[PDB]
Amino acid sequence: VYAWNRKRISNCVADYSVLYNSASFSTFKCYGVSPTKLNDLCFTNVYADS
Amino acid sequence: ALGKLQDVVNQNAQALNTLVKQLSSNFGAISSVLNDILSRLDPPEAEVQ
Amino acid sequence: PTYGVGYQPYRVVVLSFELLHAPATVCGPKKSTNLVKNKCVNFNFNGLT
Repeated sequence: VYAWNRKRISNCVADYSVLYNSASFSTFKCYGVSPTKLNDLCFTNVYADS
Repeated sequence: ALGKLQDVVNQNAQALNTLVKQLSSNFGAISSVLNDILSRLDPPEAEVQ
Repeated sequence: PTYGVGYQPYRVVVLSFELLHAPATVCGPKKSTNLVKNKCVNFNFNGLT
């Protein structure tokens, strides 16, 4: 957690609903955008801090 | 000499321009664009903004 | 594995969208349609509704 990995995601098509219905995510808190809308949006960059 | 009438013109125009420019204010919302709010949020969350 | 439920490891992934839409490069599937000109249309230009 102190050295969290950041991956920059760009130049691709993201199936957010696919990932959403993939496993048992105990928390899927989306702030500022609803998950079901994530397929209708284009983002400049996605940062996946893991 | 016609500063009186012109000032009236420049006051109506200024009021209208301020009214137009107040459409680009968040007022605390996530965005000042209703279309962006609607396309980003499901209705129960969107209404709040 | 015998630790408490609230003390077990959770794998957290935080997706941070840089929402600018101007050089928009990540997108949903959203199969495109053909362009329609000179006609009142509901457009979805690159996420800009």
